Amino acid sequence: MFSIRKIITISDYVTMLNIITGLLAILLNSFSLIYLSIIFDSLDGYVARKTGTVSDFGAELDSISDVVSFGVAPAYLLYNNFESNLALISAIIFCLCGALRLARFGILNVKGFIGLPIPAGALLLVGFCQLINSYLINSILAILIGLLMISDIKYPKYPNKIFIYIFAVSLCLAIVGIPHFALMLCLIYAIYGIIKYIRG
Amino acid sequence: MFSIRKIITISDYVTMLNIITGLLAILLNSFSLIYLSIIFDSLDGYVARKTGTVSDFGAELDSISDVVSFGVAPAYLLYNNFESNLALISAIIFCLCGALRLARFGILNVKGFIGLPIPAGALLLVGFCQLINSYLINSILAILIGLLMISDIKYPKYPNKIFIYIFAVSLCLAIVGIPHFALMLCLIYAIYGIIKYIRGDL
Ligand SMILES: CCCCCCCC/C=C/CCCCCCCC(=O)OC[C@H](O)CO
Ligand SMILES: CCCCCCCC/C=C/CCCCCCCC(=O)OC[C@H](O)CO
Ligand SMILES: CCCCCCCC/C=C/CCCCCCCC(=O)OC[C@H](O)CO
Ligand SMILES: CCCCCCCC/C=C\CCCCCCCC(=O)OC[C@H](O)CO
Ligand SMILES: CCCCCCCC/C=C\CCCCCCCC(=O)OC[C@H](O)CO
Ligand SMILES: CCCCCCCC/C=C\CCCCCCCC(=O)OC[C@H](O)CO
Ligand SMILES: [Ca+2]
Ligand SMILES: [Ca+2]
Ligand SMILES: [Cl-]
Ligand SMILES: [Cl-]
Ligand SMILES: [Cl-]
Ligand SMILES: [Cl-]
Ligand SMILES: [Mg+2]
Ligand SMILES: [Mg+2]
Ligand code: NA
Ligand code: NA
Repeated sequence: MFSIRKIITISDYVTMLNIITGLLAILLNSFSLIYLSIIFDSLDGYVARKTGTVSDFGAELDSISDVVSFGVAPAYLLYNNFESNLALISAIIFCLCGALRLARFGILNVKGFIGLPIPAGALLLVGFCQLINSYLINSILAILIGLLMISDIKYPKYPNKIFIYIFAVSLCLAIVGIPHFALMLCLIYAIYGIIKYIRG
Repeated sequence: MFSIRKIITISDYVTMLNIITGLLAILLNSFSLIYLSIIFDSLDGYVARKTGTVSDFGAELDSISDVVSFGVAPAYLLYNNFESNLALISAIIFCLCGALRLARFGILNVKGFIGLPIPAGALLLVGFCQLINSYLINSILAILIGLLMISDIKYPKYPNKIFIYIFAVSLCLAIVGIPHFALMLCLIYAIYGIIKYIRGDL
């Protein structure tokens, strides 16, 4: 008897792949698997709305996967690959800002985002932890990226299919070892949110 | 810039504390911080009802803290301290069964618990990881607990002061290195559900 098998759907199958990849990045110390987790997290919602398998269980499961993949894993990667007392303070602040902004997203039903979304925060931190070899610098970004995440800066979701693929190609290049394009499209998407907010 | 400061209550800070210790358990590779997490997870609720700060922003943050403290960390503490191709396969199944039953707990407003609760499943795996020094036994227990956590075995929630006090007393003993009493309680509480699932229906 496992009645939980009744509410599991095809979209939840992709979400569990997103959980596995996020937890595997923690266990295997892989920055690359975080890039695979962004591909999954940007797809399972599209997969849900395509097969009609949208559910509150899948929505809750969608954010549980964000916790593992884009909240704990990037904080772990930052500390495990930059062992310091500065980085430990920053990994905590980064993870707490992820939990807080995911608790806000859980009670909201808006098209866009309130504050920088947690996948864009992970891609920034992880991509910065892959290109910069600095305990001090990467710790300041994590705190900066964290404060962006619990802010009121509105960000657009526009999950139109071409936008996902364009984002995903850079993630495919990021997985194989060139995150410069994944990081370029993220820093542009980040400051774009700033300007549209400061402009009004 | 931070309208999140308006919706954060005093009980949320106890949840913020449970996130810090659960994450410090992963980073510092600490079995003891999981036991301190189970105490925090028992009180952030209690504070919320006691101080009337029950909120959907706090219920969300409550589930988020369970993933870090009792989903990822027991899986990490298992694989890290028992590195093998198999503690990897079991820690994945454990953390996956935790996410499935936490996503079900979110859609359900039932009085008790459907399946073994994730703090109890974590304590069982964590307490066993401290007592049994075997890649094999701890990997199987993760399977059995994981299957228990996604099962339909109804587990009761009786969060009164006296009950929370007894469990937290043993958890303090687990914090300082004697987890045999929180382990014995969690074994009794786990099998108690299997008996009541078997003995009666309604
Ligand atoms: C309001 C704030 C409340 C916050 C309350 C939570 C307190 C956080 C405790 C952290 C202890 C961390 C233990 C430090 C372990 C450091 C291990 C280490 O590696 O440091 C050595 C260095 O990296 C070699 O160069
Ligand atoms: C309540 C939560 C806040 C945290 C409360 C604790 C405050 C931390 C104080 C540290 C100073 C202790 C004196 C040691 C000086 C720092 C040592 C150091 O900076 O590095 C270590 C050295 O490099 C070898 O690893
Ligand atoms: C229903 C069947 C499922 C449940 C069956 C599993 C329960 C069996 C008990 C296991 C713990 C016994 C541990 C025996 C050894 C403990 C003493 C010891 O060596 O501890 C090491 C030391 O504490 C290092 O810190
Ligand atoms: C898994 C992707 C599935 C899609 C297939 C696409 C091809 C790319 C495959 C593997 C990329 C390499 C993975 C990198 C694994 C490295 C593990 C690690 O330990 O990371 C070291 C890092 O440098 C910390 O310092
Ligand atoms: C469009 C005409 C009007 C604007 C004209 C201005 C030129 C803008 C274009 C590029 C600027 C360079 C931006 C940074 C590009 C870095 C690309 C790179 O170096 O990637 C190498 C790869 O990562 C190996 O590992
Ligand atoms: C049904 C679940 C499948 C698993 C079966 C559960 C029942 C096994 C009970 C105890 C095993 C303890 C024996 C294995 C460990 C030796 C005892 C021990 O931990 O000693 C400490 C170690 O030698 C130094 O740290
Ligand atoms: Ca998603
Ligand atoms: Ca709680
Ligand atoms: Cl949001
Ligand atoms: Cl988010
Ligand atoms: Cl439940
Ligand atoms: Cl639970
Ligand atoms: Mg997700
Ligand atoms: Mg919790
Ligand atoms: Na779904
Ligand atoms: Na609250």
